[PDB]
Amino acid sequence: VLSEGEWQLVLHVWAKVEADVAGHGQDILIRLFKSHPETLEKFDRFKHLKTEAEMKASEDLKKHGVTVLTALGAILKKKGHHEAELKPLAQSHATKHKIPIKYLEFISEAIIHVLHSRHPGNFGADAQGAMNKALELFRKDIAAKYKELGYQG
Ligand code: HEM
Ligand SMILES: [Cl-]
Ligand SMILES: [Cl-]
Ligand SMILES: [Cl-]
Ligand SMILES: [Cl-]
Ligand SMILES: [Cl-]
Repeated sequence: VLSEGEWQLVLHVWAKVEADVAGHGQDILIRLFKSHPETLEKFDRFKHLKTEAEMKASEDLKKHGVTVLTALGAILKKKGHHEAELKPLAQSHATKHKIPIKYLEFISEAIIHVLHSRHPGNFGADAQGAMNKALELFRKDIAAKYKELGYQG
């Protein structure tokens, strides 16, 4: 459980993110794909983009970044009461997409990296610790779900 003050820290940076969801989403996916190229394999629609320049030019890649950040944002804004949101998310990612927990760790690092880079005034040690905690809670809950659904992780 996060404290109210830790949630405030998360939601105050998140409100910066939402001034430009598309640019943020783009940076985060590209950071992910270049830090850990193997995750690109999970996307049959992206696995075919070869350079950062190509990633930057893809409109579907940008549209997908917005889908990810909007879904994560709706979860973060529940302040821990997110079970109804996780259920459909857990099902499609365990069954259809088959995404390992380890890759959720990856994108979590990408997210933290980009917020630190684009919002240092709002992402000091305290707020980064709060975001980490909030993301660990998300990954923990989706893992418990993965197992109920029959998926290893
Ligand atoms: C922050 C964590 C993530 C969130 C909130 C998220 C959210 C979503 C959402 C909302 C969709 C569309 C609806 C659905 O399929 O359920 C989706 C599709 C998808 N996601 Fe995730 N995702 C996350 C992480 C990942 C990771 C780490 C991978 C793999 C490297 C991944 C791979 C995919 C794929 C392959 C699809 C289908 C691709 C397509 O649009 O054809 N996601 N995701
Ligand atoms: Cl504001
Ligand atoms: Cl192909
Ligand atoms: Cl090709
Ligand atoms: Cl460019
Ligand atoms: Cl299926």
